Amino acid sequence: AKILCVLYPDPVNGYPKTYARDEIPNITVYDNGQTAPTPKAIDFKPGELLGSVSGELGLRKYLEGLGHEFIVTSDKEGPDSEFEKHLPDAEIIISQPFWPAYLGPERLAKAKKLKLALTAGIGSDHVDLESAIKHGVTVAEVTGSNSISVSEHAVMMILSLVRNYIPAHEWAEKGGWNIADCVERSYDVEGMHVGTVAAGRIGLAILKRMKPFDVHLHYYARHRLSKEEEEELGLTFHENVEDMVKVCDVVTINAPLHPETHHMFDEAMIKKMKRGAYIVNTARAEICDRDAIVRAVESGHLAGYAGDVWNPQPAPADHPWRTMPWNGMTPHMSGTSLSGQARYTAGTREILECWFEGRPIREDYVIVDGGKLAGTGALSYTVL
Amino acid sequence: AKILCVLYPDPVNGYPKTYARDEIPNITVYDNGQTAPTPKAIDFKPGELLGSVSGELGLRKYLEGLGHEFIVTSDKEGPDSEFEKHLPDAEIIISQPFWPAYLGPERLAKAKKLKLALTAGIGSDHVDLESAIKHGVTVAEVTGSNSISVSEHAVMMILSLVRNYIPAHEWAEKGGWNIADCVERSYDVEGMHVGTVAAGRIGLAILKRMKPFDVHLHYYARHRLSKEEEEELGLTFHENVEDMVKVCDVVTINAPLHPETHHMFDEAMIKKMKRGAYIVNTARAEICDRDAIVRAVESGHLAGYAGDVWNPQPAPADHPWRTMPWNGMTPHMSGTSLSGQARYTAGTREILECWFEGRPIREDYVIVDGGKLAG
Ligand SMILES: NC(=O)c1ccc[n+]([C@@H]2O[C@H](COP(=O)([O-])OP(=O)(O)OC[C@H]3O[C@@H](n4cnc5c(N)ncnc54)[C@H](O)[C@@H]3O)[C@@H](O)[C@H]2O)c1
Ligand code: NA
Repeated sequence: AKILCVLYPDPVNGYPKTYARDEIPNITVYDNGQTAPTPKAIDFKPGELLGSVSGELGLRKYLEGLGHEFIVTSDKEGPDSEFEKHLPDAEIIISQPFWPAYLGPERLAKAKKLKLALTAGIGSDHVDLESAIKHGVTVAEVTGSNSISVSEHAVMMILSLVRNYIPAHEWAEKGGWNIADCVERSYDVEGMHVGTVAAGRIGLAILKRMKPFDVHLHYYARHRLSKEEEEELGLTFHENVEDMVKVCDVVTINAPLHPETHHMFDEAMIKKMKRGAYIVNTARAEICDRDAIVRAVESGHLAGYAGDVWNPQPAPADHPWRTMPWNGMTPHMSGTSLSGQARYTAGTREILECWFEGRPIREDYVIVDGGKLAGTGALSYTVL
Repeated sequence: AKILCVLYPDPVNGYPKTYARDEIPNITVYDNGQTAPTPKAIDFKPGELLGSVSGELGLRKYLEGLGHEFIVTSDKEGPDSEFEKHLPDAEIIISQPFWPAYLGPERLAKAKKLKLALTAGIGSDHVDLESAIKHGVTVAEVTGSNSISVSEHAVMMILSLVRNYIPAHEWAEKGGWNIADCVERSYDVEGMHVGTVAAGRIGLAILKRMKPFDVHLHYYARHRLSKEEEEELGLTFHENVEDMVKVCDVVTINAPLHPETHHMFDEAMIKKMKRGAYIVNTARAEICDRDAIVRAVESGHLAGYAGDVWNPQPAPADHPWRTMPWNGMTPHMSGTSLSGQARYTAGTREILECWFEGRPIREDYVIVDGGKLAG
């Protein structure tokens, strides 16, 4: 069978021969009791660069050993791309959110042999789930694999926005000093009201990490956490997201992208926020209206926006989030820290072994199966 | 009476007419039970820029209303400065550690009317305390006021170094994507070993903020925290600093500068650190050897350095920490966030009220009481 795998390019000076450190931590379980991935074997050392073209998600020995054809490419745009060459007869397509091989209706119609679309990472919205359902394609992702990774990046971005880190760093790098320029919009986060959209793995991890900063914690969700978790973290629950955003100094977005969340943060929603509110969005770009965010930043309604997620991906060079005032953007990196990579790459392998051996994929990993949302997909996504 | 106040220059395009936000949080107490400042009244809105020349620590209405003269300047260097010209008949001298007006033995001998030397913030090393006592001078500062501010700056920098934030932000801003470039040295802090040099107000606050990142926490100090504090945070104590640095992925420095911390992080000590270790230093630059740090980030033995403290300070435009690979530096700023300024500026007013009304300055604020010791 053919496995078609789309990965991001190698570093500009080539695939690395050495790394900055010799080992990374061994993470075997997550906060909710879920085990980290359990492949029967791996063909990489945790800490290696796996998600680039030469890293191959450590899969080639395994797949070629079973006698399958394994195509690895970064070339994913348009009808002349290496991706579209192989789409018609791939049984399995793999890509990562950071460099996503989009599977819209037309591409899914063309993928005559496709049975499994695997997200190497978390968040399968680059696949049209309605069409995958129509064509009987199984959609799976490595649930939980990099949620902590993102939570760290999100807290980092909250503190950087609020404290005015990036402008101050630019003053230092350029040879300046300029204390008053550094601090004329530098604040402490202590005592601010901080709220999350969703309290799933990432949202909860962020709440826990923010707690000792002595902020006031809020969340919006469709269903509440246990009262014990609310009481331990001191959470205020809001039934309506509108009510939460009205009172928060900082809003962090941590929901999946599906019809309920698409453009949730549109012009009208942003207008309900406090003058000088911050948004951090490490979830998906299109939870926000792109140009509404720009207008609110430029007007000073929002004091700053930071996140690692964009639309489309890769983002064009002229994407307006790159240069909007006070932005703390990165490219889509948080879930593909080398640490995060180790876990989603192990889980990719775990899922494939299940698939080829005819064993059930973990329910946690399933988004679509047997012509419906299933497992995590039924809990956390919707279709119209 | 004359109050002489030295503050840092205004922002390059002028004192701000508007701010990013309308109000800031009202912080009333610190972790150790100390209350935040309690002036009877203030003539500023918390959130204003108070520490620059045009900000004036919001004191002018109050002081002029009492019939006093209030002189604000940023010009403080050497014998022909505005500071030195007013020094002889100032009763009260006010400056911040972010832009300190030095009061060494010569100056304190010239300051013939001086009764109160007030630090707006924390850090009065630029005041000679022995000379202040000889001249009957009270030295005071706003204890506790920006400890939390520094702790947030430090944790921010830890995360930024480990995750490789700043280089990735440069790729975003310049039109790139370059995920492999961004992440070929991007790690999670989860499960790493993080250690502090000292665990006073700032170090303890950092340890508490790092704890839910599920890092293994370590510290070195001259004296230990209580057993309950070590057990609450899951701390490993190291009686010698070398034993701590050998096992830490990240070292944050939160100690004073003295002969046994001076160039503590030199060539030999850095070589004992794990390959790819990170250092954050919001304490004093000279705890680290300047060129040793540069050589270690250039060789790859340290994977990053970040702080807002420099030697000399202000840093010269060509200081090598500015442009060394993988640095997370800022100018000196952590304790002069607008939030920190609100507290130490309220504390300045509180102290000045006590002074002019003949009430005691809070014990927590007094460094030396030359008045009392002169009797
Ligand atoms: N590198 C990255 O930036 C990165 C990495 C991983 C995940 N993500 C994004 O973050 C999302 C969340 O990841 P997670 O690991 O926390 O997933 P999770 O499934 O554990 O949590 C998602 C939560 O969102 C909730 N949710 C769904 N629809 C909602 C709605 N309309 N309003 C409010 N809450 C809603 C779900 O009920 C669930 O509690 C992913 O779907 C993905 O899009 C980004
Ligand atoms: Na819309």
